[PDB]
Amino acid sequence: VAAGATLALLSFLTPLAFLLLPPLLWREELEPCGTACEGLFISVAFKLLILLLGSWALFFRRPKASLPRVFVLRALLMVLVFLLVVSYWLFYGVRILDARERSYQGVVQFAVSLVDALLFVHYLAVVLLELRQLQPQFTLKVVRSTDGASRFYNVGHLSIQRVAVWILEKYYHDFPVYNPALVIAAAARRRDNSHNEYYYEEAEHERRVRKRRARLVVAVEEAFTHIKRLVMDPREAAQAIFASMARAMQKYLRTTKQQPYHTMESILQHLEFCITHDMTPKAFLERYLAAGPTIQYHKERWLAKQWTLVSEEPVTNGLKDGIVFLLKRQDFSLVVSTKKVPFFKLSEEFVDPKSHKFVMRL
Amino acid sequence: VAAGATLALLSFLTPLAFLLLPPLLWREELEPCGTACEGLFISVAFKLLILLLGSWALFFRRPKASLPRVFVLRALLMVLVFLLVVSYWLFYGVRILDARERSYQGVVQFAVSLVDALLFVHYLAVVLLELRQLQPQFTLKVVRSTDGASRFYNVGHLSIQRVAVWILEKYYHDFPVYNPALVIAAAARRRDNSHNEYYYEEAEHERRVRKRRARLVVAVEEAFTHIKRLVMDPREAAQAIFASMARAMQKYLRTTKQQPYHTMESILQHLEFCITHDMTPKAFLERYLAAGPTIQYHKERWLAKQWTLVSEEPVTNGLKDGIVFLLKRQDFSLVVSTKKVPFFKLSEEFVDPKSHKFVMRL
Amino acid sequence: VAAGATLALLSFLTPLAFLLLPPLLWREELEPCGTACEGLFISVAFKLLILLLGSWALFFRRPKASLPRVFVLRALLMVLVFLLVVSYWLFYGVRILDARERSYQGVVQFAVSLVDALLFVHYLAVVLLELRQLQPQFTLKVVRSTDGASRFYNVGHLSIQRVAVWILEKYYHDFPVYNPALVIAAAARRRDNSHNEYYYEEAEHERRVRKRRARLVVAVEEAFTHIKRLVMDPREAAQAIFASMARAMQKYLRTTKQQPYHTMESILQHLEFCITHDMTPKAFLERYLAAGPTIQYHKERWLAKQWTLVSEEPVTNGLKDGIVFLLKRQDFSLVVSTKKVPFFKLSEEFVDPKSHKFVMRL
Repeated sequence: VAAGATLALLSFLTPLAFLLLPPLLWREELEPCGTACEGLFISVAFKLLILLLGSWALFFRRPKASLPRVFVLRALLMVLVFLLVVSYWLFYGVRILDARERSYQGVVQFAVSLVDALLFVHYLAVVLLELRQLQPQFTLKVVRSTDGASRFYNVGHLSIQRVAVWILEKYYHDFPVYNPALVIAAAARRRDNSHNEYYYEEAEHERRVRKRRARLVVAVEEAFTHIKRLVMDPREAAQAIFASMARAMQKYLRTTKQQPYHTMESILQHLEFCITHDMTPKAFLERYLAAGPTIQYHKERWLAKQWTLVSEEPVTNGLKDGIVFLLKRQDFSLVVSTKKVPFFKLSEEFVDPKSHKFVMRL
Repeated sequence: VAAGATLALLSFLTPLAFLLLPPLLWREELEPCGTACEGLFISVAFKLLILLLGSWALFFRRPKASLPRVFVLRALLMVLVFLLVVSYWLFYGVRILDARERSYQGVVQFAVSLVDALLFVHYLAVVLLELRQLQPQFTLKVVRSTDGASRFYNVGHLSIQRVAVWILEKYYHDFPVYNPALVIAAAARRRDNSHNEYYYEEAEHERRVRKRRARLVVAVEEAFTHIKRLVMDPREAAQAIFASMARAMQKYLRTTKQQPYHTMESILQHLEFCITHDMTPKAFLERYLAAGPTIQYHKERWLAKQWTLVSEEPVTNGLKDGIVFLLKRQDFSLVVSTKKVPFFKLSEEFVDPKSHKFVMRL
Repeated sequence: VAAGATLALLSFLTPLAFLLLPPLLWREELEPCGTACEGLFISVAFKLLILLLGSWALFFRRPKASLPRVFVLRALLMVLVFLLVVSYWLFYGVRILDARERSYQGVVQFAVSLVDALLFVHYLAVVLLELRQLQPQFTLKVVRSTDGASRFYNVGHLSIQRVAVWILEKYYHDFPVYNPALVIAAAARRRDNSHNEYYYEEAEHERRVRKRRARLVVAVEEAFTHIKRLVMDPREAAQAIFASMARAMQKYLRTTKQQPYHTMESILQHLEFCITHDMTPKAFLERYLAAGPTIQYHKERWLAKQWTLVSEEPVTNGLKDGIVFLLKRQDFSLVVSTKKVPFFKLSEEFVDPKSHKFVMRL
C-alpha cells in the first residue's frame, strides 16, 4: 500500500516538476512565451486541484478487505500510472531536460497533457473499480450450510474474490446471526408412519416461546413505566428498571437459545440507549425477540478476519453461469451459487383505457 | 438555487465569449491562423455539447431535499466553478482583452482548456456527489422508536444529513406505515407468576384477525365473480361489486386497526385499478391484509416536510463507528445507529472435486 | 449492433489515421516540428489506451435486453459519435488532406482534441446510461396480478422500458416463483354470517403442511446421517441417501403444490450439491420448504423472452408520478405503480446528552 502512496505523490509532483525545472535550470536560455503559457498554468493549477479532490474522494481511504490474491484491476491501474509517469519522465529527460528545450510553450503543453492523462487515468480507475459492476449481470444464491438462511443478490462483473467481499458485506446485516445452539425405503416407510414426535416438539417450542415472549413484553412494559423524563442518570435508571425485567429476559433468552449473545452489561447499555432516545418497550424488545443479524452483536462474534474463499476456479476470474464457491468460517459456510440474469425480450402492447368494459354476469 | 443557474449560464457562455470577442472587437488587428484554430473550434463545439448533455442528465433537476445545513460538497463545487470561471475571466481581461492579444491560436487554446476544465469539474461533481458513496463503508441500524420496525442498510461516505435523507428515502418503502392505534425483583417475580393475560389476548387477536381475513377473502372472491370482461365502466363495476364486500372489508379494517388508512373512495379507486388491470381478488387484498409501507397511502400521511435531524455531532460531518442520530417526527422517531463494516481477510483454499469421497457408515 | 461496432472501430482508427496520413502522403512537403509533437504522440497513445480500456470495461458487452422501442440515450450517443467523427473526417479532408497542410503540429493537436472528445463522449455515455438513474427519484410498487406478491423499489430517471427491464431483473430474485396451482348487500350479510369454511380449510392446510414438513425434516436428517466424509461418489451417495427421503419429499411437494418445480434429477443434483459442499439437512431443505424465487428453478420456467410491456404512455418517456404499466406474461402480470419520492425538509435540533434526566415516578 506504500507503493500506491509513492505513485500518488510522484504523479502529483511530476507536473509541478515539469513546469518548475526549466525556470530553475536554464532561465536565461529559455525562450519567453506569451499569455498562452500562463493560461495553461491556470489550467494546470485547477486540473491538479480537481485531481487532488477526486483522489481524496475515492482513493485516499483504507482498504476494506484483504484479498487472497492480487486485486487485478487495481494492479492494472497501478501499472498504468507507473508506466505513464515513467514514460513522461523518460521523454522529459531525454528530449527536454538533457536537450535543454527552449520552446517553453511545448513544455507547458506537455505538462497540460500529463495532467489530462492523470485525470483520465482517475476516470478509468472509477470505471474499472466502481462503474463496471453497477449493471447487474448475475444472481447469487447465498445459503448458510448450517441452517439454510438464504438470500439472493444481483451482482455485476466482478471477480470471485470481490464478489466474496461483497457477499460478506451483505452477510453481516442480511442473514440472521449464526447460532450453533439451534430395505432402506421400507425402513423409511416404517419410520414415517410412526409418531410424529418432531411436529409436537416444534409446537411445544413455539407455544413456550410465545408464552415467555408474553411474559417478557409485560415485564418490559411494567419496567418502563417505572421511570419518567425530567435526578437520576440514564445508566442509573436503566439499572433501576432492569431488576423488574431481568428474570423474564433471562427466561426468554434461555428458551430461544440466545444466552451468550446478550450479557447483563449489554442489556444495561441497550436499556440506557432506549430510555435515552425515548424508545418504547417494543423498540427495546426488537433486539431480543428475533435473532437479528451478526453486526448487531459484539465484535468478538463477527470474526471477519477468519473467512476462507473456497473455489474450484482461480478467484481472480469473473463470475459466469454455474460458479459455486464457499465462504467458509470455523463455524459454518456460505455456499454461493451464480446464475446468469436472463436475456429479456420485451414487446409493447397498447391498451385503450376506454376499452375496459364490464358486464354483471359471471 | 438561482446562484447555481447563474454559474451554469455563465460557465456555458464564457467559452463562447472567449472565442467571439476577438473577432468582434479587434478583427483587422487579429492575426490569421491556420486549420488548427478551426479544428479547435470543432472541439469546443462538441465538448460544449457534451458538457450541456451531462449537466442536463445529472444536474438540471429539482432538489430532492432541504438540508438543515449547507450541502458541503455542492457548495465546494459551486465555489470551484465560481473561482475557476472568475479566474479565467480575470486572466482573459488583464492579458487578452486589455492587452489586445494578436495570437488568436492562443486564445482558442485558452478556450479549449476552459471547456476541458469545465468537463473535469463536471466529472469531479459526479465523483463527489454520486461516486463517493457507492462503496459501502457503514451499516446503519434504523429502528422506529415506537414499534421497533428495524432495517439495516449499507451506506458509503456521506455526511449525517445526506445519510438522513437517504434513510428517509428508504423509510417510505421499507418500514410498515406508522400506526398509533397499535423489593422490585420480588414484585416482578410475583407478577411473572400470575396469569399470562397478554399471551391469551394475543392468541385471541390472531385468531379473530384470521377469521375476519377469511371472511374478507371469501367476500372479495364472491365480489369479483360478479363481473366479467366485455356495457359498464370500471368505476361503475367497482361501485357495483363493492356492495358485496364492504361489510367484510370494514370488519377486517376494524380488527386490524387500519380504519383511517382506507377511505371508501380509496377502496373504490383501488377496486377500479384492480379490475382494470385484470388483478385477482388476492392481488386486490394484498394492499389490505398487511400494513404496508408509508408511500402506499395518501400524501397527508407522509408528512415528509416534518422530519427533524437530532444529532450530537454537527450534521455536516461524515459518519463514523458509533454515530447515533434521530430522525424525529411528531408521531415517532427513527433511531439510527452506525457501525463500521469490518475489515475482511479472505484466504484461499483449493479443494479437489475428485476428493469428495463418501462411506455408508454414520 | 453492427453499427455500434463499426462506429467503435472507426472512432478508434480515426486518430491513428489523422496522425499517419501526413507522413505517408506528403512526407518531404511536411514541416518538421519539435518535441511538442512527440509529447502529444505520447498523449495520444496513452489516452487511446484509456479509451480502449474504458470501452472494454463498460461497452464491450452483450445487450442484456431487447427493448420494444429504440434505446433513446444510446441512439443519442451513437448519433453523437457518428456526427463527431464524420465532422472531424470532413474537416480533415477539406482543410488538411486536400489542402496538404504543412503545419504538422496543428494536425497532431487536432488528433489530441479528437481523442479528448472521444474520452468526453465516453464520459457522457457513462453519465447518460449509468449515472443518471443512481439518484432515486421514484418509488415503484410492483404487484403480481395473480397472488399479490408486492415489492417496492427506488428507481431514478429512466424511461418506462428501462424501468421495465430493471423490474424484470429484480423480479427473478425478489418475488416468489409463480404457481398457478395455488339486494346484494343483504346476500353479502347472509353469506358472511354463514359457516367460515375458508378459515378452517386454511387451518387444516397449515396444520398438514407443518406435519409433512416435520416428516420431511426428520427424513432428510436421518438421510444425511447415512453418509460421512472420507469410496463412493457424491452422485452415488446422493442416490443412496435419496431413497430414505424420497417419500417424505414427494408428500411435502404434493401438499405444498410444488410438484413440477422439482424433478427427481433436480433433487438428486441438489443432494449432490449439498453433500459436496458439506451442507446440513436444513440447508438442503431451504430450497424445498418455501416457494423461492423464479431464477432458483429451471430455465424452461423463466420464460424471459415472453414479457410484454403494456403502457398507456409511449414507453420511451421517463417516469412521473402516476405512471402505471403492466409487465404481462402468458401466466400473470406485474402491475407497476409509480409514485414520486417526496420532498424532504429536514430541520436540525440539538439535544444535550447531559440533559437526559430521569425520575422514579410514573
